[PDB]
Amino acid sequence: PPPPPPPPPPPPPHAPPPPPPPPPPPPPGTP
Repeated sequence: PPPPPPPPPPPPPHAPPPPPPPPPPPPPGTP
C-alpha cells in the first residue's frame, strides 16, 4: 500500500559575529 515518504532533513546551524606624551619642560634661564 505504498510506504510513507521520509521526513525532511534538519536545518543548518550558525555562528554569530593611546594618548600622546606630555611636552618637555622649558629651559632654566639665561645667565
